[PDB]
Amino acid sequence: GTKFPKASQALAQDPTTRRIWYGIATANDFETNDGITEENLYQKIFASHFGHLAIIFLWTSGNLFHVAWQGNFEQWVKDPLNTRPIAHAISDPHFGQRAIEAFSQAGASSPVNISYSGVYQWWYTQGMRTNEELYNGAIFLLILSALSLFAGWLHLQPKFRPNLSWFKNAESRLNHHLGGLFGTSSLAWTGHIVHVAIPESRGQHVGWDNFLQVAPHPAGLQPFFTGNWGVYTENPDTANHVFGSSDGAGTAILTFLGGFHPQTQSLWLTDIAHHHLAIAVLFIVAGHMYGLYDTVNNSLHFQLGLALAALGVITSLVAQHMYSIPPYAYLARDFTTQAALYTHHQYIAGFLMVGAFAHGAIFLVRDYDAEQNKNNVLARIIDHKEAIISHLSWVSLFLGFHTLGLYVHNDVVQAFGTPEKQILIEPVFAQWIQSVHGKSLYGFEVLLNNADSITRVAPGSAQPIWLPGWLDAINSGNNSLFLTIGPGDFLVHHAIALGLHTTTLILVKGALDARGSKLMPDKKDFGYSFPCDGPGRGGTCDISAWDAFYLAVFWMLNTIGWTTFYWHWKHLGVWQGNVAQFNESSTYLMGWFRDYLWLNSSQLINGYNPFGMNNLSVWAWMFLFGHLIWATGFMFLISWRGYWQELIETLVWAHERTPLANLVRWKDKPVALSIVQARLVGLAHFAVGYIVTYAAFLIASTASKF
Amino acid sequence: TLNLNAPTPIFGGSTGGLLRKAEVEEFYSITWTGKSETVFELPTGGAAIMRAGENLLRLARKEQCIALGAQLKDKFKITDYKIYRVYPSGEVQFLHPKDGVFPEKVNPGRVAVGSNKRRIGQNPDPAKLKFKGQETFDS
Amino acid sequence: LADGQIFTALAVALVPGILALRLALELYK
Amino acid sequence: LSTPISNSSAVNGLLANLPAYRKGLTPRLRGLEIGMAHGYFLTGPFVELGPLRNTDGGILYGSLSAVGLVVILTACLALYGKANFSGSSKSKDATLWESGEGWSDFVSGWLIGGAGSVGFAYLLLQYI
Amino acid sequence: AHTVKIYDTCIGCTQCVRACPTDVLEMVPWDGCRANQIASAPRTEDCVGCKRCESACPTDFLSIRVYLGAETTRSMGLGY
Amino acid sequence: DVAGLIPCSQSDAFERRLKNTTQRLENRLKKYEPGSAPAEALQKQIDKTQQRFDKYRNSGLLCGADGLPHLITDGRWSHAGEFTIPGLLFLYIAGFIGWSGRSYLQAVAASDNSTEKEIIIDIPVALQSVSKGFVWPLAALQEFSSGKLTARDEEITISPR
Amino acid sequence: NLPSILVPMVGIVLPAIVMALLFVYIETDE
Amino acid sequence: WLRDFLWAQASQVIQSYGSALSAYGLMFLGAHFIWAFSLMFLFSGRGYWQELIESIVWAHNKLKFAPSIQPRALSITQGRAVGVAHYLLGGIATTWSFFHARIISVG
Ligand code: CLA
Ligand code: CLA
Ligand code: CLA
Ligand code: CLA
Ligand code: CLA
Ligand code: CLA
Ligand SMILES: CC1=C(/C=C/C(C)=C/C=C/C(C)=C\C=C\C=C(C)\C=C\C=C(C)\C=C\C2=C(C)CCCC2(C)C)C(C)(C)CCC1
Ligand SMILES: CC1=C(C/C=C(\C)CCC[C@H](C)CCC[C@H](C)CCCC(C)C)C(=O)c2ccccc2C1=O
Ligand code: SF4
Ligand code: SF4
Ligand code: SF4
Repeated sequence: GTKFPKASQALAQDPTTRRIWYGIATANDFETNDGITEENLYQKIFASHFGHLAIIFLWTSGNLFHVAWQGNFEQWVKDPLNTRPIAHAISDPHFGQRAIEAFSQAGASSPVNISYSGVYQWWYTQGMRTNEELYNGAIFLLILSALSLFAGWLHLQPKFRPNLSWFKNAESRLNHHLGGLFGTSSLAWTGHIVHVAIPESRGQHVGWDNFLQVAPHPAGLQPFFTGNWGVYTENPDTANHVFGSSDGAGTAILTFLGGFHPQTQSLWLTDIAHHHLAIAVLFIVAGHMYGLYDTVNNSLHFQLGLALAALGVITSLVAQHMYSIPPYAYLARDFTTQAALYTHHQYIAGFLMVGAFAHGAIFLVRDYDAEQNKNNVLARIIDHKEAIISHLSWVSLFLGFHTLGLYVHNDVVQAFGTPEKQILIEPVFAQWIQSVHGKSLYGFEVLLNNADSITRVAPGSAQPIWLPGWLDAINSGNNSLFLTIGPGDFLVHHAIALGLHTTTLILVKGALDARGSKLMPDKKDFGYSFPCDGPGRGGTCDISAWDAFYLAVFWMLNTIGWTTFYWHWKHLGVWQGNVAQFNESSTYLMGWFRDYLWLNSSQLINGYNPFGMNNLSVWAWMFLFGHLIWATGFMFLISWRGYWQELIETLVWAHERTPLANLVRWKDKPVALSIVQARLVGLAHFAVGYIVTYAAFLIASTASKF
Repeated sequence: TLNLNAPTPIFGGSTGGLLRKAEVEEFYSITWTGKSETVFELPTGGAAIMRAGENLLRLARKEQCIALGAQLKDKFKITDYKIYRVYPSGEVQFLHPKDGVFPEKVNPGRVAVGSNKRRIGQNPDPAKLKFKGQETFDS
Repeated sequence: LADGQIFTALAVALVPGILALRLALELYK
Repeated sequence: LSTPISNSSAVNGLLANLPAYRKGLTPRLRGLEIGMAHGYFLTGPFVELGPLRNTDGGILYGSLSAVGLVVILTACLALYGKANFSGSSKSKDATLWESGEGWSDFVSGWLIGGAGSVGFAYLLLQYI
Repeated sequence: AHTVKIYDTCIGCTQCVRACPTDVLEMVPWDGCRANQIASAPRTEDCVGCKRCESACPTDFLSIRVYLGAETTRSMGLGY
Repeated sequence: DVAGLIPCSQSDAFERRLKNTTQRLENRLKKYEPGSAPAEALQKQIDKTQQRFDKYRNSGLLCGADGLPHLITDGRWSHAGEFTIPGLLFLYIAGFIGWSGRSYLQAVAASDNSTEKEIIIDIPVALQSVSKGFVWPLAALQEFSSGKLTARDEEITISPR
Repeated sequence: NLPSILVPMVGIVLPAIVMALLFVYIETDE
Repeated sequence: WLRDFLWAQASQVIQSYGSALSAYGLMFLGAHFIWAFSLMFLFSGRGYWQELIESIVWAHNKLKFAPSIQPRALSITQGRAVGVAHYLLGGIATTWSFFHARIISVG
């Protein structure tokens, strides 16, 4: 009968330690707050969003303030090809003389980090040149974070609290965001490219002190109204042009060169601007157009579960398109920085997609009404529900037996001294597509390997001018634009498919079995996350919808891991110009053990040793740190509540019976973590361990050999 | 009535019994009349000895009183085990049998509380009780 | 950078420093 | 739990005659001898084993760490005051440790006794 | 405390009552025939939620269901 | 030359693997007595390797830059011998045991101890389903066209909604 | 001279108070 | 323990394909497999899977041959028992080949 926790009234009467844990676990779980109403819920969400908004801005301000103060951007802009970007200083009192001596690196005198987020390459392209331009963004974001905070506070006050109808006006939000949020922002970013970014890449300084005076083009805005848009197709930059300075600089602000800049190996600024200007137009027009709509509007989980499903899709795209299409100068050449950005965003994509299906299952338990959803599209998947899972179950089984089978087949015959007996399947359907995209390496000789096809010529309106720049790049093996593939790429791609199929099955089944099955017809009555249904009826562990999300988090990490494992190993050879090592060893699993894990861990594992230490001791310590916390998760997942609760009782007895200690007492009675709690806590250790093992290895292995 | 005091068995032990939960709130007392001087397993450790009695044992949980008398039913046929809950440092005296007869035997005059006039296949979805203080299985 | 611009940054950080103290109280309220 | 070192006269002398079980002392003074005892040896580890030991300066910094744990332990002795004694709720015994009744000076009797120990014990090893 | 509901599909077998380790349940006369009996829950404050009860019901889709709720000293099974 | 692959007759690194394996066996053979049972095991291990290389040299296979033969499947009938006829060879025998279990269980489940003859499987009906398994691609066409390869969804156990 | 004070305030001094405030908020009642 | 011992001595079993010591390289690989194959049973529970067979027995009731032996999950003690018996199946056999290959060569 204590005041804490406020949001959960029932928890507040629990006299044990469970109260504190669950009071944290049910705090921001607003849908089960005591005495809550729908109108208060929506107004609270809006304000909560501002807090997140402020944090992202502060984070980027923290990404700005520390670089301007302790980084080396001004030093970096001068010759990016050898300077290591500095994240921030190292102020750790436990450091010794020899640890300061090792991390005083990147040409610094005090210890600092070597940054790998790529913000230096991104900010350069955007037009930032000096540390003081950095200092402006952090200060500006500080106000914007406080302005979002004030606004969140503002829209919670009586006179400014919105009504319910405003929050549920779905069509207007899409219209206003593709109008505003998408339309106006993309068009303006083309403007920031042409009014700021492009001049600075051509040696011309444009700042607040002069931006109103210097125009982006010699005689612009007289052709603009008269329809003579073609004047902006004036003289681009020559192949001899040196990025960031005026030796070879042109005057174009809108182009369609295609390919990559020969020096930077990244997109043309003028090319990025036209793309954003064009997409902007598309969203502004579509944003002026406005039974399932009555269902997607009343469930906050359905909207979010699609919003993560949209976020999860485009997060994967960001990883796929940034490694093959580098958009920032020299970002293709900073290989560790190429490695961190791909892995990071791919893991995020896995969480959102898994999360999308997780919140979908919550919708099915608390909001899906069988009688307001009848004879529509939603309830017709529930109709043949047993069919979808059963077929999906088969494909996973099918994929697994054969994909593992081919790898083991190759391994054995290779183990016996006979590599020629391996089963190596050429990715001919894939090799078709690159050849259809213009890659004349595989020689399939149709569709822009065909020099006369109507696609390459485009006899309609003489449009196709991305083609020269593109064809040069697709045949040169100096980038990652449609990388060469062989037997290794075939097997992994089917493994990834196997990973995508097994991960999707559990998440779809979890949502589809959330409301009920034969083993548990009334599952919906117990809510989303509950322990089980006892040892009766054969046993019911891991029967809750939450547990399905929980098991799937193990499968996604494996899937997203295999993708990042594949992407990493392949890139090692290309960056070291010896693609042959990977091509022959990646078709059997011992190669991934000998030439990928063991081989690339040589330096990382020697970050410190009995003879000294180097600048990789953190990564070496973190690697071991990750292994420990990964393994710590196994403890909570294998040993369950009962064992611990009985163990705790002997400690409670011992404390109360020990003089000089008996005198003091706990306020909350000690109890073991809950059944669901342990799964989450175990998985959290496991997953953090999964990443911080991979983060330590990925960064350290590449930073030592380049 | 508990008639305290009553003779405790000849036991002498149990680190596994009756620490500082009891003296602040809610401990227990089973009573029976053992028709021998046999040895029996306690829930704390196991052996005390049953008396002729007026037997009495001060336990810690209502769970612990029940599994004692189920052994008194199975291994010793002592049907007279009468569990309690103590005065001021406990709550409600004489919980079992609350109606004078055994709860596996049916007694009229008891109240059908929790009795539900529907099936569980006829259970509503929480969308018909959403944002409402009604509970999905209530009646 | 300089030494003085660092403290002007730390002086304008109190403008987020009072509203989050108010908004989290307001999100609690 | 009745045999033999919970029941012996050798322990029931020593248990009762310590200033957490002694009857005559006061909460400023029975938090003092408790404070004087634990604080005195707490300089022991740091002056022998610290971050730096082979220095001047190993006894100064070792004793400076020693009062560092004490000022956290005034807070822990007051957060057992601010949590277990919230509204000064009594109990069935109401000694110094059951209910509070002396706790506001007991947190400082440790502070006088604990930091008064390291101020005492600094001049034994470093000095004299 | 935990919630223990008894539905009208009970076949008066009395197994559930004798399965409960803390004596939370008892049989009461059914009025639809005055010959059947149904279980009743006068001591829900002692239910630990072990679910031993639900395992004893023979009927194809149980008549007594235990939905775990707010935890208390009794329901968490603490000796302390 | 389906993806730049050169044939194994004119693959130069593929014929290099044959000069690399027996030389490792020749180092294993120079040290021994050349009439010992190691050496009759050392003349065999050359020649069992040899006719494998003279199987893939002669098959018109497409070896890669590694010197190792790869498999092509888009299925054309120039490269049908990689996947198609070794693949449908699985499919014929898979429906054989597939029409064993489809046909064994419908009769035996109409018995008194219908499940002990899943434990103690009768040697009559099993070897019949060996004979009934050989007609698997033809027999299921009059099953589905009549409808007795499936059921209606009012006959099948289906999880609640 | 800036981080040498600041990091033992945020890492040491700050959790000594914000867990002290979040010790008297978890374990108090109305 | 990882650098000087585990990284140094795991070399002898991953440079062993095409050797007489090569099934040691296979069992080192093969027992890393079955160890992780335990975690499918250890970290998981029953009531997911016995719910999942409702979908898999549907595929044999849609085609009218769902067996008289009802295809069941494992019991909870069994899922523990299989999970530990495959766990010790890996970590001992991982070391069994790893000890064999290393001490044959340099020892
Ligand atoms: C032998 C009779 C038999 C038949 C005709 C089927 C038929 C089917 N199974 Mg099932 N299944 C069976 C037994 C059978 N099953 C057994 C014994 C197991 C445990 C290993 C399974 C586990 C299983 C899973 C997990 C899945 C299926 C699926 C399927 C469907 C797709 C085909 C497939 O890929 O199978 C799958 C093949 C395997 C899993 C491997 C082979 C199975 C065993 C080892 C065959 C043993 C045959 C036995 C030795 C013969 C006895 C001889 C005697 C009759 C004379 C199809 C309806 C899938 C589905 O749901 O499709 C929609 C699916 O995901 N089955
Ligand atoms: C059934 C499981 C399955 C799944 C999920 C995938 C998924 C994929 N395949 Mg794979 N593939 C499969 C089976 C599968 N394949 C089979 C059986 C073969 C022949 C051995 C291949 C041969 C193959 C090649 C050569 C390539 C892919 C590629 C891909 C990827 C891109 C899509 C594509 O090109 O599809 C193509 C569509 C199919 C292959 C048809 C779907 C598979 C059907 C359902 C299998 C049925 C088997 C059939 C009954 C066997 C009878 C043989 C007989 C007729 C002769 C994608 C991950 C490409 C890639 O790696 O891109 C990066 C690629 O180049 N696949
Ligand atoms: C299930 C886990 C769990 C959790 C989350 C809690 C939580 C709590 N316990 Mg309980 N308790 C538990 C189980 C648990 N308990 C168990 C198993 C026992 C033994 C039976 C106890 C016995 C117990 C007692 C006697 C007391 C608590 C108290 C507390 C509260 C304060 C935290 C504390 O005093 O830790 C203390 C921390 C430790 C013991 C860790 C050792 C610390 C060492 C010395 C190193 C730290 C020193 C270092 C210099 C750190 C300084 C950092 C600074 C510089 C930033 C907190 C609500 C207190 C309370 O409720 O007040 C009324 C209290 O008096 N607990
Ligand atoms: C758990 C094993 C362990 C041990 C024994 C040590 C020991 C030490 N550490 Mg290390 N360290 C460890 C693990 C350990 N560490 C871990 C897990 C980490 C974090 C990853 C660190 C990170 C670390 C850092 C950064 C530093 C140390 C330092 C030290 C040294 C000084 C610490 C000190 O003065 O405390 C003071 C000691 C006390 C306050 C009390 C000690 C325990 C008392 C004596 C128990 C009394 C019981 C009594 C005997 C029995 C009853 C008595 C009876 C009469 C009633 C000391 C050698 C410092 C150093 O430089 O190393 C040389 C230092 O800077 N440690
Ligand atoms: C928001 C992201 C962010 C992050 C992760 C960091 C991280 C760091 N800062 Mg930096 N800092 C930031 C923003 C950030 N800062 C901003 C916006 C400013 C200008 C006001 C500063 C001004 C600054 C100075 C002067 C110094 C640091 C220092 C440091 C380092 C040591 C910790 C410290 O003393 O912080 C002190 C932090 C401040 C004085 C201001 C922080 C203001 C941000 C917005 C707070 C964000 C809080 C975060 C959301 C809380 C989440 C946890 C909580 C909910 C439990 C550490 C690397 C020290 C250093 O450089 O060591 C090498 C140092 O001397 N920071
Ligand atoms: C993240 C914040 C943080 C910071 C800034 C530090 C900083 C320090 N730790 Mg570390 N430590 C931390 C987290 C942190 N720790 C954590 C999370 C752990 C657990 C893994 C440790 C475990 C650890 C151990 C075991 C030891 C340290 C020690 C030290 C000190 C080494 C240098 C020294 O004492 O010079 C010489 C200077 C002196 C000896 C004078 C000491 C002054 C003391 C600390 C304060 C005196 C009271 C002061 C006037 C008022 C209170 C201030 C105080 C709360 C900071 C340094 C102050 C070592 C140490 O010396 O402990 C005290 C040490 O042995 N740490
Ligand atoms: C041509 C080709 C190819 C392809 C293939 C494919 C694409 C296929 C698919 C397939 C398909 C698309 C088909 C359809 C199907 C569907 C369904 C619907 C199915 C079902 C099935 C069934 C129904 C079965 C039955 C049976 C039998 C037959 C026997 C036993 C028993 C059973 C019942 C199981 C490849 C490249 C590889 C190679 C080359 C050539
Ligand atoms: C996957 C999984 C299952 C499902 C797996 C099962 C039921 C085992 C099925 C595989 C076995 C090996 C099938 C037996 C194969 C037949 C006997 C084949 C006969 C063919 C003859 C030729 C021998 C559980 O039942 C389970 C229970 C509790 C915790 C975790 C889990 C768990 O993770
Ligand atoms: S404790 Fe675990 S295994 Fe036992 S019934 Fe509950 S969920 Fe199942
Ligand atoms: S357990 Fe169920 S079936 Fe048995 S008597 Fe009680 S209500 Fe009836
Ligand atoms: S929930 Fe547990 S304690 Fe309560 S009646 Fe059922 S079996 Fe007995």
